Amino acid sequence: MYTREELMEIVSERVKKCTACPLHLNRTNVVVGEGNLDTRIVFVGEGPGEEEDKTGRPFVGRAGMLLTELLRESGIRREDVYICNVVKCRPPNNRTPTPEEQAACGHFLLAQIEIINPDVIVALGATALSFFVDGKKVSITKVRGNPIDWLGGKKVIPTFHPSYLLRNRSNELRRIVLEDIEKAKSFIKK
Ligand code: SF4
Repeated sequence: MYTREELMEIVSERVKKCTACPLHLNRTNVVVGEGNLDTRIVFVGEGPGEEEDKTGRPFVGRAGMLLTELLRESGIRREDVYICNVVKCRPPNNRTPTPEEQAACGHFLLAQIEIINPDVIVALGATALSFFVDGKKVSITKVRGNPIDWLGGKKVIPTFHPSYLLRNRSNELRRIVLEDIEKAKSFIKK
């Protein structure tokens, strides 16, 4: 009938045609998401930066290369998981997407999670976290590392966005994010 791959391609073609928010006027390429459609763990960030926009691929700039290393140090190959964002189009000057933009784009993310049907989601940063708590503004610093019970018994573990760890190179902060990723892994089923 229809495979996960075909469903994801339908999402991708709809994203490419999307003009539901002002971000479509700014982006060079939409950035849908990448990796393993049978992952039990999905990583979700905010939205594309410059290198993402140029390539159509998520987490390929500086924050993304850091993410690759966090995953490696957590025993995870990027190819084996799925990585995406709340918004699909790069905002002008890489500004934070507005709540209205996040709301317009969010149905695509919900569709990607429905297709993959993971056990656990790692929400990287405040925008991603907001998505999984009905759009509420909530401090990542205050709630990071605490699992959230989301739809269908899926667990969401919020942590810092890798951008933050670009600016603050402390070992303690890195160890905290690695502990959050390991807590995420512990919710993947047998
Ligand atoms: S950011 Fe999302 S809702 Fe906005 S135009 Fe791009 S694909 Fe559409």
